[PDB]
Amino acid sequence: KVVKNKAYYKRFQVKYRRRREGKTDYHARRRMVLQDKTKFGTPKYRLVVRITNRDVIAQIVHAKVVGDEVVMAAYSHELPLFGIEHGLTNYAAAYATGLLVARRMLAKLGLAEKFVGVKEVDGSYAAVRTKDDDQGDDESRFPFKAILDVGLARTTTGARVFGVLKGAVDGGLAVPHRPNRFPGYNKESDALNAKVHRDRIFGRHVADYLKQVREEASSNVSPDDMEGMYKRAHAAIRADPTKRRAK
Amino acid sequence: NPMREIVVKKLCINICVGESGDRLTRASKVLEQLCEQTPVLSRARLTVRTFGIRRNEKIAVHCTVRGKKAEELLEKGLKVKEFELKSYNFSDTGSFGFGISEHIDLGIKYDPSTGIYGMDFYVVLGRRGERVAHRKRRVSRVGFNHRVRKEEAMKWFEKVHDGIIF
Amino acid sequence: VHSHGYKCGTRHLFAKKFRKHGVPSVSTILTNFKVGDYVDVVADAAVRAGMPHKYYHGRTGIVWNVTPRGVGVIINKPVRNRTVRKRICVRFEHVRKSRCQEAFKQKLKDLEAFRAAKKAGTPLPPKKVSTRNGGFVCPKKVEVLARRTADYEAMIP
RNA sequence: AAAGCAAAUGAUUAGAGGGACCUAUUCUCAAACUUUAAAUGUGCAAACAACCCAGCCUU
RNA sequence: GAACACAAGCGUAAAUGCUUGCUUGAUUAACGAUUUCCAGUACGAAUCGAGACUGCGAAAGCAAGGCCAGCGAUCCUUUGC
RNA sequence: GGGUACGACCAUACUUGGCCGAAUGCACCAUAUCCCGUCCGAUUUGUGAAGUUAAGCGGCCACAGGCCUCGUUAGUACGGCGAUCAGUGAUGGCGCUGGAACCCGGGGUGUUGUACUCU
Ligand SMILES: [Mg+2]
Ligand SMILES: [Mg+2]
Ligand SMILES: [Mg+2]
Ligand SMILES: [Mg+2]
Ligand SMILES: [Mg+2]
Ligand SMILES: [Mg+2]
Ligand SMILES: [Mg+2]
Ligand SMILES: [Mg+2]
Ligand SMILES: [Mg+2]
Repeated sequence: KVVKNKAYYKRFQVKYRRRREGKTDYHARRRMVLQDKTKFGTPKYRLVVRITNRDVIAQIVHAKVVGDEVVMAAYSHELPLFGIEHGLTNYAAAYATGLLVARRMLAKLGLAEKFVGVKEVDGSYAAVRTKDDDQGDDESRFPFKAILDVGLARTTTGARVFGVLKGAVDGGLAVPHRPNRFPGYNKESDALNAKVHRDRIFGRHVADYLKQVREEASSNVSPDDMEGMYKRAHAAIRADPTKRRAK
Repeated sequence: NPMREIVVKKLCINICVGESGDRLTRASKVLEQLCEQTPVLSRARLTVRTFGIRRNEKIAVHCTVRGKKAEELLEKGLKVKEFELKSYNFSDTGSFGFGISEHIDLGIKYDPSTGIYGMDFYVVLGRRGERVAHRKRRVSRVGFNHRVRKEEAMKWFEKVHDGIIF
Repeated sequence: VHSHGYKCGTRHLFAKKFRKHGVPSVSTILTNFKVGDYVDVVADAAVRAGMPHKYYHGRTGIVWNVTPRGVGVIINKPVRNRTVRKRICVRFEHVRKSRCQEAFKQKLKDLEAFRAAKKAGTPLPPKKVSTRNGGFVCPKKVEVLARRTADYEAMIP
């Protein structure tokens, strides 16, 4: 018996193009672009984070009927312009690219002088001040806002997508979030370990693995300074976010 | 092409006993012994008076193995069947299987408590790059020529170890 | 036994079109509505929340109130010897913007452009000429039609 | 309404190519079947308590 | 072409279906407005809101029962604040 | 002349087979100390570059199916209004007017927005 006969093709209804290609989850997309009708089409921004086999992409997008409009994208392959030329896909790299896009967005908006964000890097939740979450005062200027979008990625504790989120938050952007997914979080005591989070941010785990690899290489470039240029790269990014590779 | 070769993906062992009592418990011990890996139980679907089983009742126990242990376990089974098979054992999908009647013959010290059981061996073969049909994002279909067919299956078998009777 | 439930006759009315099933798209979500606009009320049949009664399907009215996920519309309905202005509340998925006034607005814009061209001295486009007047008709050839008796044998199945 | 069953659901006649079976056809149908789809209908608009254009105030 | 407690229709595929994890939005809700029957009365059911305290989520968001059938005036008794 | 990310319309974009694919990229791909999750690192999660266009992807083709469009079917089927119209009836044509559907035939097989980019 043949099921794919002529009548089968007549009645077939094709799915959406980006659903056939397995790129867009429209069930989550509809809830993400939805906005209150009382606000008559006031802009709403998304923070799109995508990770390939060799690069990390962070974009700020505003949705329109004619097609989505992208403002101030950033890619992890521009890091060698600042002093990071290895890995480019680990947790440390994800933090750096999130910081770079936040500074670029703020500079373009002309608000980088204010909203400088935190400078000392540590794993601490703090909180995000939005219009619906005054966090006390409500008269000071409100920070620029965006909502995180992860697509089809699996959300687990210690995922690199949340590393991009932490970098953007520390850059000065206001993105609503909770510490439940940061690598140092323990769910049984519902607590977060600052030391664990900051270690992964500066790539402590990578150095230990690289060191151990060298030892096992014996009897079958150098660690202990990763925090060195990672801090130096942060200062360079906070100094000149707009510099790029021209050709 | 270097990655057009045929490799063994996984080997699945299944023990289909009736009842849901100590017989099942002992069979699980035997399987986890030979498999050095935790097995899982299976439950029926319908209720059959002829077979004397009810819906969603523990019946069988099985496990799957990938890697070197899969390779050596396969070798032991073929040794029991003296590397001799039949023509009607390979599917057009590109897989084949067989079955031993006594679990003693694999080289396991008999224990007077567990008893003697029989098992089923199934081997799945495929080339490298089938993950396109299993990844979460941008799932597609493997190419037709890239798929493994039955004729290449026996040729692979004879290459490593012959002895197929048509 | 007909029964007068809330949807007593909507087998074909509340059904999607052939090869057109699904939920509302993104362009429907970003419509935006304002008080005083003209909208059409049509049920979507895939969103059960906030569906209007079957009488108001395919009716046009004016919006009077906007809520975070709803729109209030004023619709005329005749009762006995008068017509009542009913107010209904629906979700934004069941309303579409109406094009019932676009011809009137275009005419007003054209008249405004006419005044601006005249006062700025711009030449005006030339007037269209009706074809209902007379004229000369010179044909290359004239055919005849005379019921050529092959049609009589033609209409036999 | 019409049309269709060489399109989904339901009913149904007979040959043919590879006793059931499969493929493509074929006779004949539907108030509680339908891809398609009229005529007659039905809602809104066709200006002054209004619409533009400019500048201005308030929350 | 399955399922969605039950009659039927409509609807639904990274779901409105199945499994699993955590929960009590089946609470309160200042006499807000509206639809269906219709006298434009009541009753039942349902739709769009505002305020409190919450649940699940990284978030946008969803939820004040199980979509549409499953119910009851005056007087009297009885409970809560 | 192209690639990637995010999209709008949602088959002229789908299904089957064959052939080709310069670069950037996208992939397949190596492995489990740590985060994390499984009967099984298959999927999922964390860290690398050893190989390869085989597949995925893009482009082209097919007396290919489907889909889209224009004709034909056809002023046919059906309809509104009229008659002291025809006919035993069943029904039908006429006057003023509106007007279909499948089969079949010709053609076609995605358009396009924002940003970073390769020749
Ligand atoms: Mg999701
Ligand atoms: Mg009807
Ligand atoms: Mg309809
Ligand atoms: Mg009929
Ligand atoms: Mg879901
Ligand atoms: Mg009810
Ligand atoms: Mg509330
Ligand atoms: Mg409800
Ligand atoms: Mg008369």
